[PDB]
Amino acid sequence: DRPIDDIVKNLLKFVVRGFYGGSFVLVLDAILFHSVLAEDDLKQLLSINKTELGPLIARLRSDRLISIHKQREYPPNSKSVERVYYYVKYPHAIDAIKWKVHQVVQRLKDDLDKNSEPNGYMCPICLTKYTQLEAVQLLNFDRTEFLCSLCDEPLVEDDSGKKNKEKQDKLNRLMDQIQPIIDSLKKIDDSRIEENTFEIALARLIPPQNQSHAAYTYNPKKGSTMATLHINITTASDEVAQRELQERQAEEKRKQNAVPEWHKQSTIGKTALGREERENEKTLNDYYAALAKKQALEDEFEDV
Amino acid sequence: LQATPASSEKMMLRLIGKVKPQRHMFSFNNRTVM
Amino acid sequence: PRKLQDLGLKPASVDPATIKRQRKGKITNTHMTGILKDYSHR
Amino acid sequence: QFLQWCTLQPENCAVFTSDNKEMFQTESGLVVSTYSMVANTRNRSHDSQKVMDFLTGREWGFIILDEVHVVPAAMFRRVVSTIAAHAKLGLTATLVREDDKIGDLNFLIGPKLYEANWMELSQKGHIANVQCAEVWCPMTAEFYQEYLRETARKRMLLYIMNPTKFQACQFLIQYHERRGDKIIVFSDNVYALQEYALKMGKPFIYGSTPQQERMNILQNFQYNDQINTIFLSKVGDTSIDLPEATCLIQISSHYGSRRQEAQRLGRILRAKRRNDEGFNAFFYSLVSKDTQEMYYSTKRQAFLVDQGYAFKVITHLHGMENIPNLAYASPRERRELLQEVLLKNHPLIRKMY
Ligand SMILES: [Zn+2]
Repeated sequence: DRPIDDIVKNLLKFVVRGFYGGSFVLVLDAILFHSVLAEDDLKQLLSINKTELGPLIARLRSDRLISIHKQREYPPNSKSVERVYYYVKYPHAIDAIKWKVHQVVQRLKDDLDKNSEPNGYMCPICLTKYTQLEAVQLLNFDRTEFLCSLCDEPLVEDDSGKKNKEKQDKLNRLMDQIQPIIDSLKKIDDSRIEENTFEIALARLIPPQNQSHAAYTYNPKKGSTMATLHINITTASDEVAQRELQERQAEEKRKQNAVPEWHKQSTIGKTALGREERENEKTLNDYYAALAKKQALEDEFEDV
Repeated sequence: LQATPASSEKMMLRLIGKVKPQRHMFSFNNRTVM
Repeated sequence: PRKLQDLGLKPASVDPATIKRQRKGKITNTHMTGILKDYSHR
Repeated sequence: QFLQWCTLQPENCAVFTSDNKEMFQTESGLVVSTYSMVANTRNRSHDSQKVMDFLTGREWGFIILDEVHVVPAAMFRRVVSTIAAHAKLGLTATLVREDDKIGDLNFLIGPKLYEANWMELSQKGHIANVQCAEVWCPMTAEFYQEYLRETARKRMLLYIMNPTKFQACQFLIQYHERRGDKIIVFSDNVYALQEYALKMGKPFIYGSTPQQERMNILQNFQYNDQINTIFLSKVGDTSIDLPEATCLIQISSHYGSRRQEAQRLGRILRAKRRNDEGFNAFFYSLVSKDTQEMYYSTKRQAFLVDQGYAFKVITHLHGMENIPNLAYASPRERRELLQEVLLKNHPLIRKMY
């Protein structure tokens, strides 16, 4: 359909396949295929349990991958349950994904900065860290070893900086792995995103089954304070008569503007007001033949 | 063709045939589709 | 939807609701009731 | 009209009426009001008194007196004294009164600056080309006998309700409705208006009609094609908004009022069909023959012949004998109509009380 919709669908499919397990992928692909889904429809499609979908819905709601709609409807049997509708807010979802990956790369840069700090020291007995600044204030009179404040034990060296390049390697091993994500957001930032909602998502849903208990029609409430074309093929012989018909209308236009008979002439002298060629043409046709032979549930309705 | 207005709740399209005339029922869910 | 504008990156989301959002009278012409039509529009 | 034709902001415009009394706060602007409120000698309200003090204490550069023919009245004369205005322009259409005080407007407002030539405007299509006419309705034998043995006040009612005038009005309504014309039938007598409207099945508008019913009837007259005839009393003579009409039938009138005659003619002079070639509006003054209605009718027509209009007499209508239904054709029906017309003439003690 819309190519930008395809790009955001592939982006949402990619982020769940990488950083999330298989059940999360199944839930998000169910929502991306059938754009409007309820709890019963999701359970029927996935054959999933109520307790099984708990952590999955919690994690996709915590990352704003799935938005929830709390609309309740009125089925004919009046045994209505407050069904939740799972859908996707496309600009909210892509903004959440962008913010999450930006915070991840910022945290990785901060971890690289922390590992770029020197090794420091750690006491194996009391399990306490000591920076290189406070190690020098704790060295012995022999100027040979750094002694602990409490245990009075020689400090062993940590590895802050030995694995720092490894973090950079981890940085590298993230970036190509996040390369299809950033390339997708280029076309997203260069194009316009239509902000969808529950009413917008109802224009592109896919029916999960024939008999769905959840009704997709929106029910508004009062008090909540949160043309046709026709052508005429004419043989140009009747059309002249049609002009004559227009002449008839013109004659009517002469009657509408006609001066009344009492206005055009004086009414004084009148009394006061008070209480056969067909056989001939057949013979010509026979003569034509002779000459040719010789020479050769009910509601309101509106008609639209 | 009998069609339902947007003010009504149920969307349904009635078809009338010619020669007993045949009548068909076509109900829909979305107003743009109608 | 708007903190991205603070950090320069373009947000695809329009700002949500949370930021900034909200006789009959008598008739004298009783002889021809049902003949006159209502005109609430021109 | 001020906010449409010229570049005047609504914040410079103020209205002094009963509902609206807020004035413009700028150093200059426009204020529009009525003769009655400005010249009200009665105990007016405090807000209206403050607005009147604002009008009197402000030196105005221009006053526009619409319908200046009512200025020569008793205290409508004083509106030029209570308002200090440098220039006074009186706009009118009917500059005649039955008394001589219409000659006092040169003393009140100023000299008569411009006369519009109504034939010159009609021949250029600016106003409609009306065909003024006066239908002579003869009074019947039993009606004219009662006309002579009666006082003038009852005579006034009795010459209106002659059955020949009913037949003439019905025939003219039918003929001009077949032509597709919007018709206004004027009659100052309220009882005659109601009787004609009930007999002919047409809406009637008079003083006691509610405002919403008047608006509904006028909207049906403007748009619904089944309502092409409206019966109007002296409400239509004065300044009320009406749809465009091309035919007028004057059943009765207020004595020899030339102003009312020209005001009635002015309600068919602005028709939309003036651009159509050969279009003519129609003005009928149905009068009872050999009555005092002839005298008053000639007096009213005396102003329009000064403008140039020629009232052609109509003593015969072609289609009198061949119309399907004639109102009061049988002699017994006419006798019943005649006898119907003749029949017309301490917070605790407060609860116990
Ligand atoms: Zn220690």
